[PDB]
Amino acid sequence: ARKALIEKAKRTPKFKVRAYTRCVRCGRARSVYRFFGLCRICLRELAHKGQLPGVRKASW
Amino acid sequence: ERPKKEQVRLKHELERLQKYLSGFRLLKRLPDAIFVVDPTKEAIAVREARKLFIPVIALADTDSDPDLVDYIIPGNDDAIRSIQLILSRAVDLIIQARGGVVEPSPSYALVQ
Amino acid sequence: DFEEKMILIRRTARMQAGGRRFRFGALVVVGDRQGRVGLGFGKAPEVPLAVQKAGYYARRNMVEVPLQNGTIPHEIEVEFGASKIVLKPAAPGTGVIAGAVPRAILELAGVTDILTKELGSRNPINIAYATMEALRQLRTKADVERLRKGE
Amino acid sequence: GNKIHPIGFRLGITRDWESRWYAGKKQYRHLLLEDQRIRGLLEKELYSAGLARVDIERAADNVAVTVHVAKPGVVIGRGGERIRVLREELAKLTGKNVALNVQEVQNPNLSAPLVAQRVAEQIERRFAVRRAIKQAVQRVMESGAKGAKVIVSGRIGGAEQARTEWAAQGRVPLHTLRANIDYGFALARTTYGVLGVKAYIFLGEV
RNA sequence: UAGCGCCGGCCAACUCCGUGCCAGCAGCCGCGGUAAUACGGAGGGCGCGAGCGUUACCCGGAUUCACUGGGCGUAAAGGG
RNA sequence: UGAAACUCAAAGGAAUUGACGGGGGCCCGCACAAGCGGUGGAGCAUGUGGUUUAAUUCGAAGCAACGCGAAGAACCUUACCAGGCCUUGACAUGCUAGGGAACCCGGGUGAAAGCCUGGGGUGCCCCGCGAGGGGAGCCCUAGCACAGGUGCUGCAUGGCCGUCGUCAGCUCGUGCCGUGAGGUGUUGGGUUAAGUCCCGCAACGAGCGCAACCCCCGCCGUUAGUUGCCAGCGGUUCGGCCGGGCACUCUAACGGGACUGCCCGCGAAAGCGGGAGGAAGGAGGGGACGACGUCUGGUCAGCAUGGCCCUUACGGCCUGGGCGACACACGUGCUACAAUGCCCACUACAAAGCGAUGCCACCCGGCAACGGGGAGCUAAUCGCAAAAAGGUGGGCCCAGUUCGGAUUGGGGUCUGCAACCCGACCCCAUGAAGCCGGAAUCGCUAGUAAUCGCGGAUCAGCCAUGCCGCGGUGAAUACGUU
Ligand SMILES: [Mg+2]
Ligand SMILES: [Mg+2]
Ligand SMILES: [Mg+2]
Ligand SMILES: [Mg+2]
Ligand SMILES: [Mg+2]
Ligand SMILES: [Mg+2]
Ligand SMILES: [Mg+2]
Ligand SMILES: [Mg+2]
Ligand SMILES: [Mg+2]
Ligand SMILES: [Mg+2]
Ligand SMILES: [Mg+2]
Ligand SMILES: [Mg+2]
Ligand SMILES: [Mg+2]
Ligand SMILES: [Mg+2]
Ligand SMILES: [Mg+2]
Ligand SMILES: [Mg+2]
Ligand SMILES: [Mg+2]
Ligand SMILES: [Mg+2]
Ligand SMILES: [Mg+2]
Ligand SMILES: [Mg+2]
Ligand SMILES: [Mg+2]
Ligand SMILES: [Mg+2]
Ligand SMILES: [Mg+2]
Ligand SMILES: [Mg+2]
Ligand SMILES: [Mg+2]
Ligand SMILES: [Mg+2]
Ligand SMILES: [Mg+2]
Ligand SMILES: [Mg+2]
Ligand SMILES: [Mg+2]
Ligand SMILES: [Mg+2]
Ligand SMILES: [Mg+2]
Ligand SMILES: [Mg+2]
Ligand SMILES: [Mg+2]
Ligand SMILES: [Mg+2]
Ligand SMILES: [Mg+2]
Ligand SMILES: [Mg+2]
Ligand SMILES: [Mg+2]
Ligand SMILES: [Mg+2]
Ligand SMILES: [Mg+2]
Ligand SMILES: [Mg+2]
Ligand SMILES: [Mg+2]
Ligand SMILES: [Mg+2]
Ligand SMILES: [Mg+2]
Ligand SMILES: [Mg+2]
Ligand SMILES: [Mg+2]
Ligand SMILES: [Mg+2]
Ligand SMILES: [Mg+2]
Ligand SMILES: [Mg+2]
Ligand SMILES: [Mg+2]
Ligand SMILES: [Mg+2]
Ligand SMILES: [Mg+2]
Ligand SMILES: [Mg+2]
Ligand SMILES: [Mg+2]
Ligand SMILES: [Mg+2]
Ligand SMILES: [Mg+2]
Ligand SMILES: [Mg+2]
Ligand SMILES: [Mg+2]
Ligand SMILES: [Mg+2]
Ligand SMILES: [Mg+2]
Ligand SMILES: [Mg+2]
Ligand SMILES: [Mg+2]
Ligand SMILES: [Mg+2]
Ligand SMILES: [Mg+2]
Ligand SMILES: [Mg+2]
Ligand SMILES: [Mg+2]
Ligand SMILES: [Mg+2]
Ligand SMILES: [Mg+2]
Ligand SMILES: [Mg+2]
Ligand SMILES: [Mg+2]
Ligand SMILES: [Mg+2]
Ligand SMILES: [Mg+2]
Ligand SMILES: [Mg+2]
Ligand SMILES: [Mg+2]
Ligand SMILES: [Mg+2]
Ligand SMILES: [Mg+2]
Ligand SMILES: [Mg+2]
Ligand SMILES: [Mg+2]
Ligand SMILES: [Mg+2]
Ligand SMILES: [Mg+2]
Ligand SMILES: [Mg+2]
Ligand SMILES: [Mg+2]
Ligand SMILES: [Mg+2]
Ligand SMILES: [Mg+2]
Ligand SMILES: [Mg+2]
Ligand SMILES: [Mg+2]
Ligand SMILES: [Mg+2]
Ligand SMILES: [Mg+2]
Ligand SMILES: [Mg+2]
Ligand SMILES: [Mg+2]
Ligand SMILES: [Mg+2]
Ligand SMILES: [Mg+2]
Ligand SMILES: [Mg+2]
Ligand SMILES: [Mg+2]
Ligand SMILES: [Mg+2]
Ligand SMILES: [Mg+2]
Ligand SMILES: [Mg+2]
Ligand SMILES: [Mg+2]
Ligand SMILES: [Mg+2]
Ligand SMILES: [Mg+2]
Ligand SMILES: [Mg+2]
Ligand SMILES: [Mg+2]
Ligand SMILES: [Mg+2]
Ligand SMILES: [Mg+2]
Ligand SMILES: [Mg+2]
Ligand SMILES: [Mg+2]
Ligand SMILES: [Mg+2]
Ligand SMILES: [Mg+2]
Ligand SMILES: [Mg+2]
Ligand SMILES: [Mg+2]
Ligand SMILES: [Mg+2]
Ligand SMILES: [Mg+2]
Ligand SMILES: [Mg+2]
Ligand SMILES: [Mg+2]
Ligand SMILES: [Zn+2]
Repeated sequence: ARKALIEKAKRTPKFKVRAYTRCVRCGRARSVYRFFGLCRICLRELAHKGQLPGVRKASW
Repeated sequence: ERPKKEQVRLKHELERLQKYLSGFRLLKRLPDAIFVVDPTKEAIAVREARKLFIPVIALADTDSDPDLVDYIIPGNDDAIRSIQLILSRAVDLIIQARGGVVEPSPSYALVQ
Repeated sequence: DFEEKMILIRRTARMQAGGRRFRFGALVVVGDRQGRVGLGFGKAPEVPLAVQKAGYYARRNMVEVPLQNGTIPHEIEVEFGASKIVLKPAAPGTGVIAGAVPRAILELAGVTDILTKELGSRNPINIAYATMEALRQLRTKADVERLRKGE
Repeated sequence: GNKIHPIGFRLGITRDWESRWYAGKKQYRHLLLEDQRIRGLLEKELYSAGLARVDIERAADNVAVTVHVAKPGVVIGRGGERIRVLREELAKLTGKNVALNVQEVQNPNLSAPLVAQRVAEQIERRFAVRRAIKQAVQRVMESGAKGAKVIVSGRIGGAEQARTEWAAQGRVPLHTLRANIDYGFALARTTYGVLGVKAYIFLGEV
């Protein structure tokens, strides 16, 4: 239940309640930011890759 | 460019850079022989030279190892007297074999 | 430029908290198959680098060898502390008969007929060192009469 | 056992955003999503030429797609086909205005993601790992460069036990910001499976 | 008529399946505890051939009883 | 004096590197000491062991597993369990065959999935005036190739991460030394946070580390004037509201500025001590940054991947259950045991941040939550906001109390199809153990601990006492290194 997992994650054949997020890449279910539509992990990779506009190493 | 900071050390280097090389720096090939004031003392050199089949010559007192010197200058070598006397005529010989013999540099006063 | 041939490439090692690292022995001989010969023993954290390094040292330490038609002048025994090696002259058609080490030596030496044996220890390294010295102590009839003259 | 991604570390400097534009709390999500898959399709059909960097720009249906390649000829074709067919197939799937610009690569031996994809291959093609890795460096260094370093990790030679082969020459201060050190990575599939590849190229400074 | 031994290292000859501290191998070191160039079969290879292997014993290697040709501070060995 | 059987693939010398020592020397880190507060007791929350179960999915294991994957489990999620149903598939590409276009609408059925099934419909290509058919897409159905697997192996592996440890270390080239493993350099004197630097030296130099280059905070100048300002005048529904100005505040870019530079002492130097000037000194405070390598660390359930295993099922759908079970054991936590306090009224001072079917100003109704109306705001313009502790006034008077708020009953709002299992909140009533906690043990060296609130990620709502961040009030104590 991982391929059919991610498909059902788009359809919502019923009540808007069963609507849940999903990492666009990894297809993770949890730790997914609404902003990037991505899981925490993959984004860490993209951020390092520079492939994320403005996204930059924070420090204070 | 070069902050005041870098200038300091960078120059300071040069000083000791010269403080050991100024007299060796004119050598660029690789000596044909080596003149040594006290053999036993700077015997480390003798070894370097000897291995490279570079001829050894040196002033040497009794505190010395006569066999490992190719051209020996037996005699005192701890006192300025014998040292200045030998190096004098030694160099004068070099200059004369070359061209333009002159008169020994200050050293007699240095002797005091 | 001469000929090149290594006798062995062993991996030594050393302890140190958290594990063991290794350098690399590498003994190599080099010669023109015509009297000029030189042995070399290089060390480094890399097999290639090691043999390469042995190459530099090889051509450095060298030795001419008095060859009488592919054989050696007189027989000699030379004990390098540990091990000991014999060397004997032999007519053409005898061949180089010896342990793998002294072979490399004598072969790249241009030698082609010789009876020999490794007595005592046998550590490749020490037998190597041993043979070099042995050749380095061979003397032609001349050398003899030349010293035994002193006119 | 740490080492952060040299790139992300030099984000506020040196390496600029490979994808660089702007949006808001509604667009960023998709523009990125699309931007990504575009780069993906390009990794696919385009790597055959030495596809290293792939810069991108957007804002309002405007879309830059400057793809830097070691062999531009393969992205162009003969005069307007290979280059165009992509422009087609690209927007043929995007609802936007594209532009498949193409730079060259004055020297691949000075681009990590290239050096990487290179040594990444020879392993797949089953070859001397030590030799090849060490050669890539002596290529990149001899190729004129202030520093270089390369490293694979996995089943070198196909052994049971894992491993990792080190190799580098000339300064490569990964800790310093003013450094610019092209970073490269690449996979390597074999009978015995996965195998990582890393590349580091110290170039600029100050 | 063409056979036999071997192909981890010494030692000349490499892959695949099976197997799974079992079945087994073994001269020394060691090999097999799911992925074995070391078991067993196969394909291929090295060696010899009316033979090829094994066991047994003798000399060799063994300068390991040393005459040739060894040793004895701490390695076995100076006698209280 | 002195064997043998038997048995082992060694026994053993010296030297080398390293680890270890209830050996040593020099040295360091909230390591101990000094000191403040706290867990272990109680209640509850949360994770875990165990047992239980139809199932209570799986992983993580001393330090470095246990509010950890999970930054949001009613069904979704969901990998588990029971029951119903499909079995080239929920998704990929391909080849081929018969029927229909596409598309939209429904009825019988059932728990839903799924299965029986009427209607509308007739677009685009070829031939022909039509008929009729053939060709594309798209669907039904047949078949093959193939899907799919959170099934197994982190002891096959990439990636990423933990860790020793921000420790000061690890090592290379050539030379030299040793038969060699190896040694030197890197050691030694001084110095520092530091293999920091000086000095010395059979080494001379170089590389990864340390520092420095990047971000935040402190003083100040430049540019910018929809924030702030009567600083300054004038009008005032006396509110920086209108005029007016940017000076100051602030907002954000850029730059100045500190370098043991200056003075004095010691010192071969490096450096050290003390003084000025200075917003700030001897690294000013906080961050990001974590070397060779160690742990057969972690993770095949993020993803990737060698091998293996499944294949009308080890795959897929739904409905319900479970993950929330409870005789128990521990780990992190929250609220407390009250007068340096609890209550109630009234009044004041932040920061960072978030918000256009989101933030919701004000009115109305309600004890209330919440509902009805409704202005503004893509936002230094309106909104979440009341910060809280504080301040002043009143009440309680030492009690299991007006301490403490668990448990239980009753009534109600809101999200979401749905709140039995299982949400969150409101109001009334009920008012538990607990009177400072055994052996034992954690945190912290200054704007720190303690304390007090505010925000944000996630997300319908929320089981958040959790996490990440923000500001407010603001200590104690370090003789010393046994
Ligand atoms: Mg949800
Ligand atoms: Mg999520
Ligand atoms: Mg990239
Ligand atoms: Mg010269
Ligand atoms: Mg010369
Ligand atoms: Mg003599
Ligand atoms: Mg005088
Ligand atoms: Mg030649
Ligand atoms: Mg020649
Ligand atoms: Mg060659
Ligand atoms: Mg040597
Ligand atoms: Mg060299
Ligand atoms: Mg001659
Ligand atoms: Mg000769
Ligand atoms: Mg002897
Ligand atoms: Mg032997
Ligand atoms: Mg031996
Ligand atoms: Mg000679
Ligand atoms: Mg001669
Ligand atoms: Mg590649
Ligand atoms: Mg190729
Ligand atoms: Mg990466
Ligand atoms: Mg045989
Ligand atoms: Mg044989
Ligand atoms: Mg062979
Ligand atoms: Mg069996
Ligand atoms: Mg089996
Ligand atoms: Mg096998
Ligand atoms: Mg095995
Ligand atoms: Mg065998
Ligand atoms: Mg076999
Ligand atoms: Mg055969
Ligand atoms: Mg015959
Ligand atoms: Mg015998
Ligand atoms: Mg015998
Ligand atoms: Mg005998
Ligand atoms: Mg003996
Ligand atoms: Mg004797
Ligand atoms: Mg005995
Ligand atoms: Mg006697
Ligand atoms: Mg007697
Ligand atoms: Mg005795
Ligand atoms: Mg007696
Ligand atoms: Mg006896
Ligand atoms: Mg006996
Ligand atoms: Mg008996
Ligand atoms: Mg240890
Ligand atoms: Mg502590
Ligand atoms: Mg501290
Ligand atoms: Mg204490
Ligand atoms: Mg307690
Ligand atoms: Mg308790
Ligand atoms: Mg536990
Ligand atoms: Mg029971
Ligand atoms: Mg698992
Ligand atoms: Mg478990
Ligand atoms: Mg959670
Ligand atoms: Mg079932
Ligand atoms: Mg299909
Ligand atoms: Mg066909
Ligand atoms: Mg219907
Ligand atoms: Mg009807
Ligand atoms: Mg058509
Ligand atoms: Mg057409
Ligand atoms: Mg046509
Ligand atoms: Mg047409
Ligand atoms: Mg027509
Ligand atoms: Mg027509
Ligand atoms: Mg017509
Ligand atoms: Mg018609
Ligand atoms: Mg068509
Ligand atoms: Mg077509
Ligand atoms: Mg592991
Ligand atoms: Mg790993
Ligand atoms: Mg250490
Ligand atoms: Mg060291
Ligand atoms: Mg050392
Ligand atoms: Mg000393
Ligand atoms: Mg340094
Ligand atoms: Mg100012
Ligand atoms: Mg006024
Ligand atoms: Mg006035
Ligand atoms: Mg006035
Ligand atoms: Mg105004
Ligand atoms: Mg300055
Ligand atoms: Mg000074
Ligand atoms: Mg002062
Ligand atoms: Mg600082
Ligand atoms: Mg700091
Ligand atoms: Mg740093
Ligand atoms: Mg591991
Ligand atoms: Mg494990
Ligand atoms: Mg797995
Ligand atoms: Mg796998
Ligand atoms: Mg796989
Ligand atoms: Mg099955
Ligand atoms: Mg079956
Ligand atoms: Mg509104
Ligand atoms: Mg309201
Ligand atoms: Mg009211
Ligand atoms: Mg409300
Ligand atoms: Mg309302
Ligand atoms: Mg305003
Ligand atoms: Mg909120
Ligand atoms: Mg109060
Ligand atoms: Mg009062
Ligand atoms: Mg009571
Ligand atoms: Mg009511
Ligand atoms: Mg009691
Ligand atoms: Mg009391
Ligand atoms: Mg909060
Ligand atoms: Mg929320
Ligand atoms: Mg909180
Ligand atoms: Zn992801």
